[PDB]
Amino acid sequence: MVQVDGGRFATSDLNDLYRRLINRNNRLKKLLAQGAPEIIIRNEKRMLQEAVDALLDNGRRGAPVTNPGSDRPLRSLTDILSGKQGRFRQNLLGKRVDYSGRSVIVVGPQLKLHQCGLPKRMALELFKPFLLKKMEEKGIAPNVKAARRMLERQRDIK
Amino acid sequence: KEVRKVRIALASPEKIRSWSYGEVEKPETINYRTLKPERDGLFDERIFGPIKDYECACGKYKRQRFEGKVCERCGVEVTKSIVRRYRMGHIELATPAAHIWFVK
Amino acid sequence: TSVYIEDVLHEFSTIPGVKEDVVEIILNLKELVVRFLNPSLQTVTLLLKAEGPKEVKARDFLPVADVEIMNPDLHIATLEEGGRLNMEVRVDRGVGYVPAEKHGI
Amino acid sequence: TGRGLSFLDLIQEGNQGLIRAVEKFEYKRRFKFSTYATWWIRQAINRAIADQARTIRIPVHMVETINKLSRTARQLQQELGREPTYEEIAEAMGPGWDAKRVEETLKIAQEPVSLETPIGDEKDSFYGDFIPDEHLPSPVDAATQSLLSEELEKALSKLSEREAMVLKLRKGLIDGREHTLEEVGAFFGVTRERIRQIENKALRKLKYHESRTRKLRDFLD
Amino acid sequence: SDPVRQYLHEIGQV
Amino acid sequence: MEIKRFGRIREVIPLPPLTEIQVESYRRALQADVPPEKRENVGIQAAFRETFPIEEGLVLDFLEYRLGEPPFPQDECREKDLTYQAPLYARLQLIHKDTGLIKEDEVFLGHIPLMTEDGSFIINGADRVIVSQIHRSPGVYFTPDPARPGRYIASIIPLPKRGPWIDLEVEPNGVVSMKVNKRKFPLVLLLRVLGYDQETLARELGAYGELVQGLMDESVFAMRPEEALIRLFTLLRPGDPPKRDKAVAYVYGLIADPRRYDLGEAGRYKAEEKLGIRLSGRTLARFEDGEFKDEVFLPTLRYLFALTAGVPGHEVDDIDHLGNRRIRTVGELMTDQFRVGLARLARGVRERMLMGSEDSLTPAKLVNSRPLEAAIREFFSRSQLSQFKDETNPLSSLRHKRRISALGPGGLTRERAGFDVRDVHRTHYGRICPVETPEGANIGLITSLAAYARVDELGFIRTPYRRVVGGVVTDEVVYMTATEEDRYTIAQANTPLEGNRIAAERVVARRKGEPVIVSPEEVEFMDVSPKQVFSVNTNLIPFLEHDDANRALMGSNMQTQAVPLIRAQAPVVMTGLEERVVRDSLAALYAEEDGEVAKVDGNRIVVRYEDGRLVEYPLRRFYRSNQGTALDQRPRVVVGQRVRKGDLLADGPASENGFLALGQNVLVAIMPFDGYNFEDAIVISEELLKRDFYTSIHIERYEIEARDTKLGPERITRDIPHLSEAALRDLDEEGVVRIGAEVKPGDILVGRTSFKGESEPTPEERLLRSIFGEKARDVKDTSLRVPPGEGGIVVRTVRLRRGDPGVELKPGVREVVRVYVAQKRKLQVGDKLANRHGNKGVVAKILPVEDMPHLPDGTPVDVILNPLGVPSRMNLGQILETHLGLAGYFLGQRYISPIFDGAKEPEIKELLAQAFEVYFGKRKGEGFGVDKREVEVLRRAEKLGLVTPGKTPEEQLKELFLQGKVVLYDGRTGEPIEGPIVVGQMFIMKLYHMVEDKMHARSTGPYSLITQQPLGGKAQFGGQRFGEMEVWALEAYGAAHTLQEMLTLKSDDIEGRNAAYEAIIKGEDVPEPSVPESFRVLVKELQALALDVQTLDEKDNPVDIFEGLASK
DNA sequence: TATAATGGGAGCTGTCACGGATGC
DNA sequence: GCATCCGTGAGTCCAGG
Ligand SMILES: [Mg+2]
Ligand SMILES: [Zn+2]
Repeated sequence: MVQVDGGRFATSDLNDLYRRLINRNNRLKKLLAQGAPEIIIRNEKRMLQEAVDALLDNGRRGAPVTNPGSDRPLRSLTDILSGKQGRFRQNLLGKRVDYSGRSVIVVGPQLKLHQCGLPKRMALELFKPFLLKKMEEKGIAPNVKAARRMLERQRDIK
Repeated sequence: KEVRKVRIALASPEKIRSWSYGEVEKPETINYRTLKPERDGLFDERIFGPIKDYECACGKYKRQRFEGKVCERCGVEVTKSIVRRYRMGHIELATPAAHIWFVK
Repeated sequence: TSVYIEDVLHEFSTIPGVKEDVVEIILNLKELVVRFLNPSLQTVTLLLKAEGPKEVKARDFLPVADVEIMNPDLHIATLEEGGRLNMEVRVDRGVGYVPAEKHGI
Repeated sequence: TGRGLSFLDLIQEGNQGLIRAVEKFEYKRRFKFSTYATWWIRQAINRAIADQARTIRIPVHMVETINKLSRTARQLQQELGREPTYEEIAEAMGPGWDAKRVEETLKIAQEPVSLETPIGDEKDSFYGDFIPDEHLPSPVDAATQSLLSEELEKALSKLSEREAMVLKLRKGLIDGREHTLEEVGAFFGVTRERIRQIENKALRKLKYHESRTRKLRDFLD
Repeated sequence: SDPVRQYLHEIGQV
Repeated sequence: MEIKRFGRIREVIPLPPLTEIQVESYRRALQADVPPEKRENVGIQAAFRETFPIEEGLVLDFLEYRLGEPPFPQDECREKDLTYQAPLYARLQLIHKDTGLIKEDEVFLGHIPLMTEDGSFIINGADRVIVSQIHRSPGVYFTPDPARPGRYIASIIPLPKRGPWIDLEVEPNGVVSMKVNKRKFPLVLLLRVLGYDQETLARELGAYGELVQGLMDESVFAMRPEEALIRLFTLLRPGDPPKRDKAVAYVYGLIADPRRYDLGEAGRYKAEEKLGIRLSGRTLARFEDGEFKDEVFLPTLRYLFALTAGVPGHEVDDIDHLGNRRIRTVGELMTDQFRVGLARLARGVRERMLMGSEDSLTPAKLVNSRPLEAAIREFFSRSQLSQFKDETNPLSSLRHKRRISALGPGGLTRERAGFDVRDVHRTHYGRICPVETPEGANIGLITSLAAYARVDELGFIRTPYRRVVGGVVTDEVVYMTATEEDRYTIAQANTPLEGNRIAAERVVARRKGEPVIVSPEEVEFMDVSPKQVFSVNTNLIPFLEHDDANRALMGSNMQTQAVPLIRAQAPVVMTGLEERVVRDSLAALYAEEDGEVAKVDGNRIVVRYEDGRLVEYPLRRFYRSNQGTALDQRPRVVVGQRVRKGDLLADGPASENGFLALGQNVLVAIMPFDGYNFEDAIVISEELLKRDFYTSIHIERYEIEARDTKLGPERITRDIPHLSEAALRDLDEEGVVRIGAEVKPGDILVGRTSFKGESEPTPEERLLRSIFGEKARDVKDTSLRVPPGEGGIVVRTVRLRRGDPGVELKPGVREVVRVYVAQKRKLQVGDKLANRHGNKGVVAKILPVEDMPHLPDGTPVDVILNPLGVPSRMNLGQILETHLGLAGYFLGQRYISPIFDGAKEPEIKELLAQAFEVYFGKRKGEGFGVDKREVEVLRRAEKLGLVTPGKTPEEQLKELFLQGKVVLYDGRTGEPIEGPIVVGQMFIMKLYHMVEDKMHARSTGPYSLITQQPLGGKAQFGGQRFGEMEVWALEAYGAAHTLQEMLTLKSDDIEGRNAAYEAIIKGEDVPEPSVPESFRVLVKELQALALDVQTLDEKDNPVDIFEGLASK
């Protein structure tokens, strides 16, 4: 349950699934204590099964659960694990990675075979901790943090 | 020690409860007025762990000097908030429920 | 190398009473040919004040000594009834091609 | 239906209503059962709708206030030909209500939104994929705290171990808590005036070393 | 298969 | 300069209004200019008439509706992020059945969005376009059974979401089955329900061998219609009480209920045509006098059996024929959603009718507008067909409005689409363009409206054809559907015409799309134009006949993507279209009536017409587009100019004196160059930048909110802690950057301070505070700064505040500050250039002017394209365009070469000859003989069989020139190219994809919440995905530590990544990485799945990868 | 808290192709 | 012994909005 920039809240679908579960479990415990008829306890029991079903693999059996005012099935634990976007092939056979960049390729025929043309800007950010270290080595800055401050703005760069 | 195998096996309800740090009794998220977790709800710092490192919910214990200490007033152990990503809870069901994976 | 116009804060403006946008006016002013008769001279700030129904050309610049406009018929602006214009352009010696984004004058 | 809760959830709350009504019904009043049951059934369904339909749960009276404010604004718009401002609603709502209060009540009613709500036609795009994590510190932050801790040690070592220790206690860089002068003096075996005085001179020597070397200014932000 | 049809049947029993 | 035009084809009719597919559809749907009693039962009128009246008791009936006026005009909506929309009132009357009491009022439903003059919309302040949709027309189709070769599936299809698709099949056992809602039951049963006794079915289907016998089930005629109806209902609703009135309700609502079931007006017409019958309504059966009366079912059964036996006059239906595929324009999509919202409003009506005081009920209390509002809002905001408008350049918008998606609600999903869907059917001829489409996943689905094409009343695309009686081509021009034109021999628009007679003895024509040679006695119609066969973008490509389709496509598409240049130019080779497109896209300002010009200015143009009246036109000046291109207009007339009706008063974006200026005409040499034009890269002259060619203006919008908080207000102030006047130089006292300052990356645009969250100063902080003696301030700098690699000159500040008039923002925010920052973009290394023939590539090298290949007279070429592209890509049109470009360069004129009716090589040669005389007799008169280098190249070209040997140097240079080749002198050496080189004037465009917008790089940045991996995207200062296949790469290399660095130190690994950055800024080697946080998340997400996941050493004894924090 | 009220409504329509478990 | 029904899968990265 995260407060995004605007102050409004984002949340996960696993929350609404678990809540469904606790509500059907609590209502069941209370219909039991109050001695409710059979037919009713049967219905609460069935609905509770289906709430556990939806939390673990929503849409696996019968209907898929949705949030009100949307036809969009909720992300169950199974849909998190399994799938082209599921955790396995989304964050453990491939990840996003620090120290990377990207730009447009241009032919450089003056390069040797073992060479590439890399802009100054991409190079200053891709090598940035090194740049602070060696900026401290030579006199260019007192310490790491002063070097990072100096590269923060473009016009300060010398 | 060095990891050498990874095992996967069924969890017993005894084992589940052994993971769980507390039953989630109430389907409450956070209080609409303070934006803080509701006791025995899905984000209860009493179960899952503190939200600020080394500081308890109510505020009696804010420092690292207390570690493993549970506040008597609010019941939140004082450790690192990283634990909210690692601590299982549980929901104890009235009727047993099958696990659709081993059904469907 | 530089233009200041009165009541113009930046290049993407339009002056009321003037058909041309500032961008176009700098495109015209680039083509100005300004001859320095004195070799000591490095830099000149030409003034231009004009108004009324009139097609300002490069002759309308207030002339300076040791300075000669080699294309006085060069069109610059088309001014309308009540439309005014008060420029101060700075013109320098130099070599080759020095983009605006570099010389920052 | 269409009010936050599943049909079947709604029926089971109506069933709790039926139970209250059976246990409270008086045949002697000669009324049919349906008449008295319908009251407790409606009661139960409305209490459930007001108690569960919101992820972030809002007390019953407040939900009723929010809904009243809804219907007010709807009347106001259905007569104005347009939406109402906060001020028109604070009028038609009644006294005690100013525009500010309408605003804050709305800001409280703001439901959370899903992290899995897509942005694009493709499934490559969720809404969580744009929210950073402002809790776990950045490596820049942690490294800066490390360089701060080390430079603080470097400037503390130019002090004698007594004055370094007095300061490391009176601020709490050791054990996590800051002490009173009586504790630092009953530890060092010295008066509270004397331990406060060697804290003074420790701070003064640190201020002089800092006017000279300037190794700590960059961490004051 | 459709829980609310099933429950409407169980109810139409009594 | 003169504009000389080729071609002989006399196109009778002009291109119809090129946004009428939008404007006429919405006009049809709204009828906001029709007196209400004159409205027809269509559009939102018909939606009302469907949803109302509303019974049960009480009765609420619809009288009429009316649309008001916008509460804000178009530009003001755009500024304040509002929607352009008219208030919608409807008049209703409540009637009590018994009492008779009538209460009548005008309930206010909310607002309907209005469509701007150019056929677009403004939703939440952005321009958007509703793209038309293509789907299978309603009606009856017989398509063969793919398994059973002699048996056929009949199918009955309504409008989308207006009834279920119904199937009838002749089964292997002989009984005719009907499928609906996926239930297969004997049609016999529904026939009985309809009243059919074995008498009528026998005398109607007896003609067929045994097919009626499988319909003979005595146990069905043994029961009455009521008994058959309860039998069918038990078939269709297992486990539902077979109440008689409930079964009548359900089966009426399935088949006969016009409120629920609806073929189109088109589905209805096409059923009448296919089945040889008439329909009284748009349903399959009726409820009359208490029973069910057939309309469609017996005809469909009759046709199916007749096709199954083999009687003549019955065919299968081609389902991708454009006679059976129809367009749903904007009005139909919007009206559909309006019907949905209305239906919800009626469910709310009946709900409020049961409960609540049965006496004091007005319409105001009965109608809840909200459902309807949210339906319409939603369609215009998150529908797949509500696309963000493309205003790159004016042609982009004009083509957007004329797209056709097959996708969208109720059509196809990706990979629900086969081949036959995307094939270009024979019936696309004249309707849907066969080149313009996407290259990639959506190919064949998003398509484009042919130019002469228009959508008729029933939703079919129609094309014009001239009527040819006895080989006399009249001027009567007839717009046809596919199924209409399928009955006419239709000759091409190139067949020779001595006046109005077809002059050839043998003629090229089409019979049902098939090509056939044919006499003028047999010719019935003739194509209007060649322009008629292609979309607008493809009609903008001259010399198209010489272009393989594959690269004609990218030419087409990239024309959409041309940035407006400050100095844009109409091509030197045009097609006869570049003016219509400026005129219809509504970019350029025109003259309404004959009149003289009053006042001309950089912001206004006042005109005195023949009416005497003064009309002032304001000019859109430096406004920002959807895609950040600058959209402004410029005055093209001067004070007092007498201008006739339709004369040009102002040039818009990418418009040169009313012509479509999507780029520049540059001077081009087609020869390799040192590798700098290897593999479609491009080399340009620094004098391109000198004379400000390929230079655009782009304005980026930056925005910030200041909102109220539980810790205090975020406030917009100049007073920002720990900052110098160096930092606050160009910020005013409010904290807002001044108009006209230069902002570089890291510059504060708006100074915002927020109260610090409750912070426990870690002991280090307390001691540093005590050493310096400065209180920790209460707020922190949160100012809007300039992102990496952006910046420019500030040209606007919009500051909206709460507490200021007219301004009320979303709940919680105190104020919004928009900063509009513009930049004049020159052309740089990495920017993408392209031509109209498919040739695209990136600028790889900008050589100074003294290195450029130059001509004998000293003129340097502008761009050096590599010939190696041309052969592979079979797009020879650009070669011809370059030749005619040369001719026009020296003659100093432009040309108009119509597509398929253009300039031919002989005429290009005449022009080239004239130009050579201008080129070279200049030289002979100026007193210069044939240079030595021209000799060397001439001997070369002689050994190349390019000249005839022995002719004089002038004779031979003229010979070469006529081949579009000239002598060129390597600017570096002085020496001529070993041989002659093609040189000409070419239309090259700057595509939108500029390197300034794509260069991105991160050391470390923000991470994700659950995974703690970096975000993706430039805007988020993201990381680059290292997909599976990259891991496979690093694997096949065995770069194990490089791989493990990707998988831990640079992502997921939190302790390791923090230690890495420390080690680097320190000077130490990076630490051995530890367990990546995402594997912890996998652990825990499998626990939640009730699965123990255990990390073990070789002793099969657990390993705690959570370091105690999960064990109690 | 007391006339009496007693079984819901969507559905959604143009993939294609396998493997592998279940009925005459 | 064959159909028959079920679920499961269907290329990479990048931008916007
Ligand atoms: Mg009030
Ligand atoms: Zn506590």
